[PDB]
Amino acid sequence: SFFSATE
Amino acid sequence: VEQVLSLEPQHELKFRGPFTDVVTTNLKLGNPTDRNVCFKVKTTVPRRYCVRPNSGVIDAGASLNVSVMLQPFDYDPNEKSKHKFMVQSMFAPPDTSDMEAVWKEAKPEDLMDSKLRCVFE
Repeated sequence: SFFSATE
Repeated sequence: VEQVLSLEPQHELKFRGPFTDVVTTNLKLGNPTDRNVCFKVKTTVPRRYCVRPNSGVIDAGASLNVSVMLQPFDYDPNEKSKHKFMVQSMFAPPDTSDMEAVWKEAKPEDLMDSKLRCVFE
C-alpha cells in the first residue's frame, strides 16, 4: 500500500 | 517500536492552494541520538508528489528538511489514497554505507514507522 517516494 | 526521530509536523502535512501549481511543504526530521539513522519516505500516491530527499541518512545530532512537493496532478487515477505518507527509520549499522542491503536485512523490530496524513486547504 505504501510505495517509495520519488524525487 | 518507538520512533527515535523527531518529526515536524508529526501527523499532518498541510498543503495550501492554488492547486494548479506545485505546493511545497516541509517535513523536518531530527535525530536526537548518538547514532546515524537511515530513513525512507513513502506515500500511497508516489506519482502525485516529488519528495527531496526521499531517503538517506541523518547524522547523529542533526536535522534534515525534506521538501514534499504536491504536483498539480498525475495520470494515475488508480492510485488509492492521495493523502497518506510514512517515514520509515532504522539505525545505520556501524560499518555500513550500502543502505540498500541494510534495509532488506532488517528485522521488523528494527524498523520505526511514522504515518502522516495530507490535508489540502
